[PDB]
Amino acid sequence: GDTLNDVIQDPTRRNKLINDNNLLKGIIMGRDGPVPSS
Amino acid sequence: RELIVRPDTLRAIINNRATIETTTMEAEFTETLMESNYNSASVKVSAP
Repeated sequence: GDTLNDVIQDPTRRNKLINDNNLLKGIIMGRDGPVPSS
Repeated sequence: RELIVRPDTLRAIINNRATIETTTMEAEFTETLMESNYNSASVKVSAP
C-alpha cells in the first residue's frame, strides 16, 4: 500500500514521477492548444 | 541517407493518454410500389 510519500522518499521513484509527468517543464499555450514544453 | 549527425540525447515529453474510438453507422431504405387494373365488358343481344 504505497502512497506518494513512499515515492517521494525514494530518489529513483521521485525522479521517475517528476520525469514521466513533465513536472519541471512549462506548457506552451499555442493557438492549437496547450502542449508540454521539452 | 543520414541528414544530421547522431545526437547524444533527445528532447522529449511523456504523454500516455490512450484513446479508443469506435463509430458505427447503419442506414436502410425500402420502397415498394403496387398497381393493378381490371376492365370488364359484357354484351348481349336477343330476338325471338
